[PDB]
Amino acid sequence: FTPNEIKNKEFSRVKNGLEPTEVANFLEQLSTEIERLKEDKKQLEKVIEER
Amino acid sequence: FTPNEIKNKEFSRVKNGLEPTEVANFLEQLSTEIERLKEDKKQLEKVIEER
Repeated sequence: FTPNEIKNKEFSRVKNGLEPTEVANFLEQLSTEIERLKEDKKQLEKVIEER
Repeated sequence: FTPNEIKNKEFSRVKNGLEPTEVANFLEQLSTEIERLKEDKKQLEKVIEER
């Protein structure tokens, strides 16, 4: 679930489906959250490796 | 982004849009990834606190 995968995530198109841009904007928020949590983990691992 | 916030997010419906179940299933996968990363952080924080 990398940002490039999430940001290039295609879904089947159907009659009466979900608004594509609303979904994309929410997926961007979730990808950003994942990326930030990974950064947070690396910072904690840095604290551990240096102590 | 709690699991229930992600799963309960509503999207408008439009003439031609994204398949709703495909989207729901992908959002569930992203929520799982987020929860796992939060758990990883908590584990690392506990290692640091225990010293």
